[PDB]
Parts: sequence; structure tokens; C-alpha cells
Amino acid sequence: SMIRTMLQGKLHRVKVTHADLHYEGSCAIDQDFLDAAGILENEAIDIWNVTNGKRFSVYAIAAERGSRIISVNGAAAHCASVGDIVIIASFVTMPDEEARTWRPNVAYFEGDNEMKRTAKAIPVQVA
Amino acid sequence: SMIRTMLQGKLHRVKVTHADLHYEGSCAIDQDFLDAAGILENEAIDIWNVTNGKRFSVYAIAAERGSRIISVNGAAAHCASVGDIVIIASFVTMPDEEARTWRPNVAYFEGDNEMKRTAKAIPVQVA
Amino acid sequence: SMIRTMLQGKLHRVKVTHADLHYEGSCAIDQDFLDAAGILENEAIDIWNVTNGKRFSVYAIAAERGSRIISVNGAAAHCASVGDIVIIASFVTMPDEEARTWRPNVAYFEGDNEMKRTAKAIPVQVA
Amino acid sequence: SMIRTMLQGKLHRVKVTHADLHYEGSCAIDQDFLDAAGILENEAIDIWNVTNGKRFSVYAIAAERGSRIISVNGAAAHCASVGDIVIIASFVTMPDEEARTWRPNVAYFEGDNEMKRTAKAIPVQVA
Amino acid sequence: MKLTIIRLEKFSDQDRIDLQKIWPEYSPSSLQVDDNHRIYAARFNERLLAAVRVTLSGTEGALDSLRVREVTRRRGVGQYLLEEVLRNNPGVSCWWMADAGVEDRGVMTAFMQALGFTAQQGGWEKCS
Amino acid sequence: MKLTIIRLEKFSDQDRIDLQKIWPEYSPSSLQVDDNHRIYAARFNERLLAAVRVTLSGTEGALDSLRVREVTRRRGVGQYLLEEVLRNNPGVSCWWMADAGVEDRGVMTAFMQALGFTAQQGGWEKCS
Amino acid sequence: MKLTIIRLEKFSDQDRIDLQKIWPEYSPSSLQVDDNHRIYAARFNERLLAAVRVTLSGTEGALDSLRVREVTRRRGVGQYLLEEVLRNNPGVSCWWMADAGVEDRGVMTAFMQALGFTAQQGGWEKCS
Amino acid sequence: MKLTIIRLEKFSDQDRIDLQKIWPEYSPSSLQVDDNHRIYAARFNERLLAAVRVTLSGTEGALDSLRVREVTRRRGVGQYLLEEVLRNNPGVSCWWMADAGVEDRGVMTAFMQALGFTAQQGGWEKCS
Ligand SMILES: CC(=O)SCCNC(=O)CCNC(=O)[C@H](O)C(C)(C)COP(=O)(O)OP(=O)(O)OC[C@H]1O[C@@H](n2cnc3c(N)ncnc32)[C@H](O)[C@@H]1OP(=O)(O)O
Ligand SMILES: CC(=O)SCCNC(=O)CCNC(=O)[C@H](O)C(C)(C)COP(=O)(O)OP(=O)(O)OC[C@H]1O[C@@H](n2cnc3c(N)ncnc32)[C@H](O)[C@@H]1OP(=O)(O)O
Ligand SMILES: CC(=O)SCCNC(=O)CCNC(=O)[C@H](O)C(C)(C)COP(=O)(O)OP(=O)(O)OC[C@H]1O[C@@H](n2cnc3c(N)ncnc32)[C@H](O)[C@@H]1OP(=O)(O)O
Ligand SMILES: CC(=O)SCCNC(=O)CCNC(=O)[C@H](O)C(C)(C)COP(=O)(O)OP(=O)(O)OC[C@H]1O[C@@H](n2cnc3c(N)ncnc32)[C@H](O)[C@@H]1OP(=O)(O)O
Ligand SMILES: [Mg+2]
Ligand SMILES: [Mg+2]
Ligand SMILES: [Mg+2]
Ligand SMILES: [Mg+2]
Repeated sequence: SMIRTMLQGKLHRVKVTHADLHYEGSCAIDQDFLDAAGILENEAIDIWNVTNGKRFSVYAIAAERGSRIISVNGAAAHCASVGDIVIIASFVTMPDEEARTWRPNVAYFEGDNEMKRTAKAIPVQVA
Repeated sequence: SMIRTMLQGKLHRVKVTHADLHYEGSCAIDQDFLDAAGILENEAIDIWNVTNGKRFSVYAIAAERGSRIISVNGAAAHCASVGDIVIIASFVTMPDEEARTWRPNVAYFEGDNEMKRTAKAIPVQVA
Repeated sequence: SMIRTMLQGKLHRVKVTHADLHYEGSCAIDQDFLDAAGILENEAIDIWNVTNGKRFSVYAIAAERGSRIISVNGAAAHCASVGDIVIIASFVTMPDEEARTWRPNVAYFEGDNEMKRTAKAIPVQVA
Repeated sequence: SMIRTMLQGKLHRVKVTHADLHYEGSCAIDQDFLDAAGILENEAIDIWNVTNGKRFSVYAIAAERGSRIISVNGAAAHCASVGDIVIIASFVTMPDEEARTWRPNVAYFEGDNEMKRTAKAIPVQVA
Repeated sequence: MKLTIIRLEKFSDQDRIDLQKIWPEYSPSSLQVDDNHRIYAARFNERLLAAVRVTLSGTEGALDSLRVREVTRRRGVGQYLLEEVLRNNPGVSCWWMADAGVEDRGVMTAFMQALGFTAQQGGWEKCS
Repeated sequence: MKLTIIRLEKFSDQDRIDLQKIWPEYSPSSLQVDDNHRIYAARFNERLLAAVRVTLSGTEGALDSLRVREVTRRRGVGQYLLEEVLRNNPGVSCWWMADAGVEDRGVMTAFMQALGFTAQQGGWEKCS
Repeated sequence: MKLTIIRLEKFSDQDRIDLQKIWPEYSPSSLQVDDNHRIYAARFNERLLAAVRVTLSGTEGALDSLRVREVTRRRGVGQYLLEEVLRNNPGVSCWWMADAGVEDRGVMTAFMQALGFTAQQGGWEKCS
Repeated sequence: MKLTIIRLEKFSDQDRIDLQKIWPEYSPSSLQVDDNHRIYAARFNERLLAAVRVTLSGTEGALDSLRVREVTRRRGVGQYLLEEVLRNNPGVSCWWMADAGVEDRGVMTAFMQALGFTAQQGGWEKCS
């Protein structure tokens, strides 16, 4: 009954395609990307912006499958601009014993949001 | 037993009616608004300020039903001013299988905090 | 099985007595104050600084009972100074049905950290 | 069924050995350090930077055992530089009755990330 | 912006691209709009998600060509669109929708019933 | 500011608006205040939420017209108001409240008992 | 940067230090690389974690000396390295890996099977 | 700063105030310190929490007057203090602590046993 908070999945280095203060507050994500990282519509997500250093939390909504959209909408549009490179993460909680064997859903992107690889682990950083 | 954090409900684009550092720290919200979004007295809430970009977390208290009050009180009054347009959100946790079918409680506002619509879903953003 | 995040208790407008970057990182709190608000040693707490507007999260440690100490230690000492007036809050999670009847542990202070009142509810803000 | 958020463990005053925006976003930590503080690969962690005052949340990945590495990678590298002194913390949730007797896993460092002491409690701060 | 139901009197180029996706079977012009022949659409984040054609004859009104983009179904768009059409035409006391072109009549029936319409031969009626 | 119990000696215009909401049956003036005829009120975020009239006769004291705004009941306002009235009048050893005007005597009794008062014929007493 | 599979044509000093850790039994030079004798490696955060030698003979290809650093095993590095070697050599229809130097043949077999290879006498084959 | 075990050779005014709280029965001076008569203390956030007197006679060493402030007991302060005293006096092979002044001998015994000491008549010994 000790419960851990674990990285569930992440979209690594996606590029923001739209950022508009007047769009409905949320981050809209291509449904294919949500599926690859295991992120649900309406789920809380953290966004870490590699371009400008800002870190903020919002919730995900769906964008049309195959659009490659990453739309930072509403008040969140203060925190990102079109063309920024961001990491989008979701966290889940589970008991300690399950956490020890947990494998997160990682998806990697290059170019104009082309998905290059999905994986279940991050390697160890060596000296 | 993997637990998700999901948007429970939100007040979309309410306007701050009062902001005072000397009032008791909290965000006081018209009880009708709390009911529409499913937000409880004493519940933790996040506030995203569309006017100034600030994002902060506090807790809700009740304001008189029908007053249309959104009062940003205490230290939080550093983060919002009268007339700012804010999104107020609450998050809940539930198991993965329930999260997949979860529908949040959304309420939309225009003008001087006139409630225009309640809904149970946010549409998909298309290209 | 929908779980809410609720205000557990708060220390309202305590004054910082010590702030030192070289002290062990934590916020040390008079044990009487911890007891009044229901805050545990080692529990995560949020601190909202009314004087300077900063909002930060740390964890509580105990200070000698009756010392009236509120010591903001380590990296947190970047966020508060001696004589600042702060609100210290802890949040718990519980099921929705319990959350509806939950009463938080509130303690109010004046002067040099003299505890004036404990309560189990915050009133409704009227027009 | 009231659930508390408790400090699980901490690395006290480790020094950042690497900080690179182009490395894969994460904080990589010597496996010996993770073991001492009870922190898991893929677990959410908070980082409090004593040198520059920044506070940010990310997730842990492993670095080679015995390397003494603390690598602040990706967008997080906006928040720390080589040679900064940081506190790295993880939080768990548990029921109130367990929280009352909980002992966190604390590890203390001096010099070039030499581990000097592990402990299960933080003392009381006296007047 | 948030989901909003609008009455379309002039079409932008973006409205034409979107209307083509909603109704690939029409090629507008072909879509004459005037006081009694109206198009209402559901707009969200600068795009049209759903549209319906309305024909008014005073106290009688007819609906045709109701379609919500498949990608955004079951999110309350269709319901809000029809609710708003009815609210914005308070003079109409009898509404008819024919079953023409409907791809799945049982889904249509369950939707229409949710909106207070009765199933009849050839379509659905709400005649308060 | 936080809930605070105050003794009202002069009324601002805001106090008059609030007192009208607490006591619509009184129209002040009509509310003479002097050393022995006191009004205590509960203030929260610049508004009065509850008030009570106190009449002092040395070691004997009387309370009337206790009302907390319905919107903010069962949040400890009434309790704090009476606690503070008693603490700020330490010379009074016997307190009386008549049952006049009380809308729900069983709720009043349970409140008064919580505050250490005994139910008697015609009201409630605390005579330490 | 993220885990990336590279073909090594020239070695930096860092590549030499890392290759020594991956293959302490080789002392390069000794590692001649040319068009048909290739080294592919897995790079992560500016370090090599795993490497394999590839010998090409047109439609036939041979793999030897596959090793992932023990510290980073069972994190998908070996799988990605071989997947990428196969994808980047689409002209090869038959691949062979001999069992030479393999420390634990049963682990190797389970890995190779996961990658579509069949166990044979003396090694593993994938001959689409 | 973090809990640190120090050897006290000179006393600040703050050390004197703290030592008075740890040992109200001593009034220092009275506390002569020299090479063989040492005081070790546990410091945390600029205050002393616990102290012990050590008397050295080469390979034999004696401990007396071990006390941790009651407010901070059972947080590992006493253990760390004695561990550090032993580690910083590696020439001593036999340690003695008499049971003099101990308020609760059963708690003392359980502590001393946790630190590797054996209970004897009149005190505790660790004679590696
Ligand atoms: C050229 C031409 O256009 S010809 C006309 C062609 N049109 C068609 O073929 C219709 C194609 N279908 C659609 O466009 C849509 O599916 C519609 C209009 C039927 C429904 O629109 P939606 O936006 O998906 O419906 P909405 O989410 O508002 O549903 C409201 C209610 O209707 C009912 N409903 C909707 N879809 C369904 C379904 N698939 N099954 C059962 N009930 C349903 C439910 O009661 C629902 O409420 P709930 O979700 O709270 O349970
Ligand atoms: C002109 C004139 O004014 S004439 C006088 C007219 N006055 C009236 O008719 C009284 C109208 N009622 C009220 O104003 C209020 O309901 C009061 C004064 C009775 C109680 O004030 P409140 O602020 O709601 O009470 P408060 O929250 O301080 O309650 C303290 C305790 O009293 C008891 N109590 C209060 N309300 C109730 C209730 N409805 N049922 C049962 N017990 C109750 C409980 O023990 C409670 O403690 P708890 O919540 O820890 O259980
Ligand atoms: C000079 C010379 O180099 S001579 C050659 C010497 N080489 C050797 O002795 C090989 C030493 N071993 C290794 O280098 C590695 O253990 C390898 C290459 C066998 C596997 O590399 P890894 O990066 O650990 O494997 P990877 O994580 O990609 O595994 C992929 C799949 O293989 C299988 N597999 C890998 N390791 C194991 C294991 N220990 N047990 C069972 N199955 C395994 C699993 O199916 C796994 O998929 P899963 O994790 O989803 O279950
Ligand atoms: C003038 C003079 O000073 S004369 C000398 C007077 N001294 C006394 O009377 C001693 C007064 N007591 C004390 O000062 C303290 O209680 C001490 C020294 C006995 C223990 O110091 P503490 O800092 O509380 O002990 P610490 O937390 O390091 O305990 C280490 C271990 O000892 C044991 N222990 C300590 N206290 C207790 C206890 N009350 N009950 C059982 N076991 C205990 C446990 O094994 C514990 O390890 P754990 O917590 O992992 O279970
Ligand atoms: Mg819909
Ligand atoms: Mg009340
Ligand atoms: Mg691997
Ligand atoms: Mg101790």
C-alpha cells in the first residue's frame, strides 16, 4: 500500500504546430500520438518546452488522426509558440511492487512530427 | 490498479470579480458554478489565467449562490486581478479502465459570468 | 472509486521566524502547529507567501514544541524571508463520497505566531 | 481511506555533473544513489536547486553504478548547471495510519558526490 | 474557440474546404442560402465539425443533410447543433427530418429520440 | 479577512445593507446601541454573516435575535459568535436567551446545548 | 541524445574508449572497416552502449561480436541495434550469426528468436 | 546544516546555552576538556541536540553522561553520535559505559545493544 508515481509515457521532441490563446484551453494531440504514448483524452499531462525552458501542466484532448497536430491552446499558449520542441508526459500511480517492473510507453519524433520509434524503456546513461 | 489523473471538470473563461490580498486565502466560487463543474468546497483546484499567463493551484471555497462571484483571495491575489479571464479546473484519480470512459463536467461562460452551456465532452480538433 | 484531492488543513498567516539556505532543506514547524492543522512530520506541504507572492512545495519537519518556529530551510530559503507571512497547507486524497462531508483542520494566527483559533470549516463568501 | 503524501526519500546536496539540453530529457542518477534513497528508475522526482533557487519536477533514469553521475538532461537543463548543488526528492502516498510511522530514506553527500551517511529520520529543529 | 453553433450566410474559403469534408456529395455553389433555406454549422477551434440544412415554411420546418464528422462523434456536437437550431427558430412548432441519405437508421433514431423527436414512417417528427 | 467577531458601535453603509439581510424584520435606526445594549456580529471578507443583540444588567445578560445567514450555516459561525460574546463579557455569570422568533426550536436547542446552555421553559440558560 | 543506431566509419577518441569497454578482447586497430566489413553501434547521451560487426557478401550477411554493456541490458538496446542493422541492409536475404564467444547461449537464443531468427547448429539464421 | 557530530574544544555562547539544556546538572566550567577528556556533540541547524563525555586511556575508553534532548529522541541522533565517537577513536579496543545517572536502564540497554555493546554488571561494554 505504498503508492509510487511513475512515468506512464511520453512524446519525445514533438514540435508545436499551433498555439492560439483563443482556442479552447487544452493541448490537442494527434490520436495516433496519444495511442503510441498511452495518453488518454482528458488525462492530465505535463509539457516541458526544450526551446524556451517553460514547464507547465494541462490536460490532453484529441486531434484528428493523422494530422500530426500538437496544438497548445488557451492560457497554455502563453507558454509555447509554433515550432517549439516539447516533451509531453503523463504520470500514473501504482503500488510499489508493480512500479519496480513498470515499463513506460515512449514514442520518439523527428522532423515534422514523424514518429520514428516506440519503446518500453530508456537506457542507462554511462560514463 | 494503474491509476490515472483525469480532468474532473472545468469553468471555462470565467471572469475574476474580486481579488484581495487581505481576504482569506482561497478562491471563492458561486455555488451554482461549483455544482455545474462538479467542484467541491475544500477541493484542490488549478487556475490558468488567460489574461496574464499565470498558472497556480489553490483550493475552492463557496460563494453565495447566484452572486456570480469568482474571488481570488489571499496570496493568490498576486496572480490575478479583477476582470482577468481564468479557467478553473479540478482533477480526480481513477483506475485506468474507468478513465477510458470518463466524461468531465464542463461549464462555459460569457459576459459577466453568465453560464451559457454545460457539457460532458470536448470535441476533437481537426485540421 | 473516483478520488478527490481535498485541503486537509492549513496554518493561516504564520510568520517565518528563520530562513537559512544552509539549514537542512525542509520547513520546520512548531509541533503544536502541526498538531492543530493535522500536518505530519515528513508530509508534503504547499507554502503560499502573502508577502512576496511566491508559491512552492516542500515537506514538513518538526520544531520544538512551544518555540513558535516556522523555519524555511535549504533551497526553500530562496522563496521566503524572515518576517514573511505565509499560508502552509496540506492536501489529502479520499473517495468522492467522503470528500463531500470532509472538514479540514484550520488554525489561525496573529502577532508573533500566537494561535488564536482552530476551526473545521471556512465560511461562505457573500455579496 | 484518507491518503497522505509523504517524503519517500531524498538525495541531500548532490552536485550536478552534467547538464545538456541535447541529452534525453530526464535526470540520470548513479544507481547506488537511487538505491540509497529508494528512488526507482522511471519514478517522478522533484529537484530543488540550492545554487539558483529553481524548483522543477521530472523523472529519474539510471546512470552507471559507481559513476557518481547526476545528469540534468533535456529541457531540465534550463534549470541547472554543472556544479549546482541540488536536493532530489521522491514522494509516495499511503494511508494516514501508515503515514504516522513512516520513515523516509535519506542519503547525505559531500564533496564530489561522496555518500557520507544514510538515515531514516530528520531530527527536530530546536530553538 | 469553444464549440459554437453558427448560421452561415457567407462562406469563407475555409468554410468551403470544411463543408466539402462534411458533405462530399455537394459541391457549393449548389448551396443557395436565403431567408428560408439556412445552413447551421458547429464550429470548434476555427473549423466546422458538423452542419445541417434547414428549410422554413413559417410554423413548419424541415431538416436535411445532418452530419457530424466521423472523427468527432459521440461528443455532444450533433445534439448541440440541433438544440441550437430549434432554439433559434422559436416560431416553428412542427419539425420534420426525412430519413434520406442516413447511413445507419438505428443510430439516427436513437439520437433523434434523445432530442425529443418521434420516429415515424420516412423520418422523425417533433410537433409541439 | 478571516472570520472575526466584532462589537458594532457605529454602522457603515455596508453594515446597514448586511444587517438588513440578517434581520429583515428590523429597520435601524430602531437599533439603539449603548453601553448595555450591544450588537456583536461575525465578519468575513468584508461582510457581516451573523449578528446577535446583547443586553447587559451587570452579572445578568440576555441574548436575542441570534441569526446566521442561511447560506453559511453549519460552518461554525454561530458557535464562534456566541463564544466570543461570552468571552468578551466575563462579568456576566448568568445568560438567558428567550425562544422568541426562533424558526426551528429543535435546531436551536441542539446548538444551544453544544454551547453549554440548558433548555428551560421559554428559552435557554447558562448560569455558571 | 536518444538511443540511435549508427554505422561507424571513423572512430573518435571517445568511440575508442567506449569500444574498449564493449569489446575488451579487441584492440583496434585490428578493427578494419570498409564497405563490406562494417561496425554498427548504439549511441545514447554521447556514449556507445552496444556494437556488432557485420560482414556483407551481397545477398548473404554475417553478424559477429554482438554485445550490449551489461549495465544497460534488457532495455531494448540489442533489439534496436539488430533491427536497424537489418533495415539498413535490405539487399541481404540471408543472415547468419555464429555462436562464437557467446557467454550464455540460452539467453542468446531467446533474444535471437525474439528477432525472428531460428536456432541451428552452430548459430542462428534468418533467411527470408 | 545536516546532523553532524563534532568534537568540542572551545565553547561558543550558543554551545553553553545548549549544553545547559542537555546537561542541566553541570555548570561548565566544571567541563575541563583536554586531549584525553573529550566532549562530542550532535549539531543540527546551528544547535546542539545531544552530547557525551569521553575519557581516553589509550586502548581503553570510557563514556559517560550520554544524553539526547527528549524532544528529538528516536530519530537516530544517539546512534550517530556514538558511531562517530567510536569511528574517530580507532585506537580504543575496549569501551565502557557505566550505568550512572541513566534514567531508564531498559531503554539504555536496548540502545546499547543496538550499537553492539553487551550488558554487564554496572554498565555496558564493547571490547573488540
Ligand atoms: C448528405 C448528407 O449529410 S445526408 C445525411 C447523412 N447523415 C448521416 O448519415 C448521419 C451520420 N451520423 C452522424 O452524423 C452522427 O452520428 C449523429 C448526427 C447521428 C449523432 O451526432 P453525435 O455528435 O455523434 O451525437 P451526440 O454525441 O450529440 O449524441 C447525443 C445522444 O445521441 C445518442 N447517440 C448518438 N450516437 C449514438 C450511437 N452511435 N449509438 C447510440 N446512441 C447514440 C445518445 O443518446 C447520445 O447521448 P449520450 O452520448 O449522452 O449517450
Ligand atoms: C429577528 C431574529 O433574528 S429572531 C431570532 C431568529 N433566529 C433563528 O430563527 C435561528 C436561525 N438559525 C440560525 O441562525 C443558525 O441555524 C444557528 C444560530 C441555530 C446555528 O448557527 P450555525 O452557524 O449554523 O451553527 P454552528 O455551525 O456554529 O453549529 C455549532 C453546533 O451546533 C449544532 N447545530 C447547528 N446546526 C445544527 C443543525 N441544523 N442540526 C443539528 N445540530 C446543529 C451542532 O452541534 C454544531 O456543531 P457541529 O457542526 O460540530 O456538529
Ligand atoms: C567479443 C564478443 O562480443 S563475442 C559476443 C559476446 N556476446 C555475448 O556474450 C552476448 C552478451 N549478451 C548481450 O550482449 C545481451 O544480453 C543480448 C544481446 C543477448 C540482449 O541484448 P539486450 O539489449 O539485453 O536485449 P533486449 O532488451 O533488446 O531484449 C529484446 C528481447 O530479447 C529477449 N531477451 C533479452 N534478454 C533476455 C534474458 N536475459 N532472458 C530472456 N529473454 C531475453 C526478450 O524477449 C526481450 O524482449 P522483452 O524485454 O520485451 O522481454
Ligand atoms: C548527566 C547525564 O547525562 S547522565 C546520563 C543520562 N542519560 C540518560 O538518562 C539517557 C536518556 N536517554 C537518551 O538520551 C536517549 O533516549 C538514548 C541515548 C538512550 C537513545 O538516543 P536516541 O537518539 O533516542 O536513539 P536512536 O534513535 O539513535 O536509537 C537507535 C536505536 O536504539 C534503540 N532504542 C532507542 N530508543 C529506544 C526506546 N525508547 N525503546 C526501545 N529501543 C530504543 C532502537 O533500536 C533504535 O533503533 P530504531 O529506531 O531503528 O528502532
Ligand atoms: Mg459529437
Ligand atoms: Mg456557520
Ligand atoms: Mg538493452
Ligand atoms: Mg534521535
